[PDB]
Amino acid sequence: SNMLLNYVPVYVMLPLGVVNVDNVFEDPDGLKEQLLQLRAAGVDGVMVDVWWGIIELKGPKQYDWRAYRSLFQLVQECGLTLQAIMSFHQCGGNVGDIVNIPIPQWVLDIGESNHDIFYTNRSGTRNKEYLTVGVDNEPIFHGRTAIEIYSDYMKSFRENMSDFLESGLIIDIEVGLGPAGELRYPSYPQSQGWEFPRIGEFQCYDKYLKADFKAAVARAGHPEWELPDDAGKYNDVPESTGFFKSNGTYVTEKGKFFLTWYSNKLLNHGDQILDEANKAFLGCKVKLAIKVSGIHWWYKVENHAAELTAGYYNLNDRDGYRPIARMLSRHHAILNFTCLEMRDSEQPSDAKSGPQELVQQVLSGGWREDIRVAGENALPRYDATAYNQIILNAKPQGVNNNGPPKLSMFGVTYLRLSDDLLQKSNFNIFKKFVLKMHADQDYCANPQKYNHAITPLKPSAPKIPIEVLLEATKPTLPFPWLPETDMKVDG
Repeated sequence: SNMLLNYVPVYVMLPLGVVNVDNVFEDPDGLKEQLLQLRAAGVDGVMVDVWWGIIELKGPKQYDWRAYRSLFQLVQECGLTLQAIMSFHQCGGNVGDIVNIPIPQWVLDIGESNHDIFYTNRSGTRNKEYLTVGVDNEPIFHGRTAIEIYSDYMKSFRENMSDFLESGLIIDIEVGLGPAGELRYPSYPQSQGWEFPRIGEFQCYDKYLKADFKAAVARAGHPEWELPDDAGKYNDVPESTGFFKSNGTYVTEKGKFFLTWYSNKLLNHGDQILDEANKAFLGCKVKLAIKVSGIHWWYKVENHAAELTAGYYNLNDRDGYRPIARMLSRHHAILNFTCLEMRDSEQPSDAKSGPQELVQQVLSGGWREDIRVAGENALPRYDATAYNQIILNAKPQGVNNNGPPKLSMFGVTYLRLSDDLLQKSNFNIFKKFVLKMHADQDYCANPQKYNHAITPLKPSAPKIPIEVLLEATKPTLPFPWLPETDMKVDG
């Protein structure tokens, strides 16, 4: 039928701090002209972080939704839909920090007395950006567990914003699952010295994770087994560590057991909280989503080190992403990926980066598991090259002049809405990127037309036992990518 079946929507992410630490919607008039600039270009919607640390600031269950309400009004007045991120993580925190938004101080307060609530590397450094999965179910936060906190927060949101939900402003709810809202471990902390082509460190050292592990190796028949002590430091390179070296420890029955344990905590972390989300939004016309990190560096050495330390147990012969997709499928959730723009020929050669193949692996795995796949660009780009990369990934096999494409992404959330973007020559290319994403059609306000109607969220399907999830580790061949998009921005 209609070319319109080829339309891939486009979202633009709002500026960090649009609502400040103080819970103040700063510059309504300013955002306003911007938002209007966007709607004219043909942007389908926008994406905003909903800081847990601004909202539940004063105390447990002391939520103040006002400044966000004002923000949602204005968006809705601008003819834009909106993706909301349940951000339970810290914003910024390091040097020359744009905005800094820590987590609720009252939580921080508990951590001065119980440090084991933060991710901890082997040296004992406490990462404060996010609560360790080790406390998901520890009723230590004035009677509540962490999952309860997150659950309550999503429930409060649902109720205090029913109007916008009822009215279809909010298209999807992205559930924040770790640092940067990503389902992963804080393995490469800039704040800790991490520099790029660096492998990163495992983050399983808090008392809770350590005790978990030791009980588990004891059940497995090896009480004597300890956490990795040969993995190195953030900035290492893998052949330089006993864990990751060839025939290293990461290939030992003790290392494999470790990695499975460590990666499985994320899966279970995501699964339970997504459970709570499904509860909170049952009935609403929204889709649930999670962000999965694009760790492309070391993708091209057998050991896939940076991925491993992050909790993505992905090897050349063990698919460590498809299990996530599979987990998501019971909640009818979307896998929101990134690094959609990156090309292989753009990386330091000594970083062994495999962004393109990484992307093919992640997307294929989702389509394979029959879920919906979305993504973002990881870094700020303004050139046709980035744009054409993003366009290829979106419709890996090109346009179907005869129907819907056999393969297409569910949406792409461009990164950052700055003055730079809005600059003339820049914006001009953007408009084109927007046109091509839309497959050359005009912006389309009814999503049903291009087969994206949203239905009221249903209850999750039943638990998938880990043994069944783990089956998805079986490697598969990606689907076929065109070498280049048939719909280039660049004439």
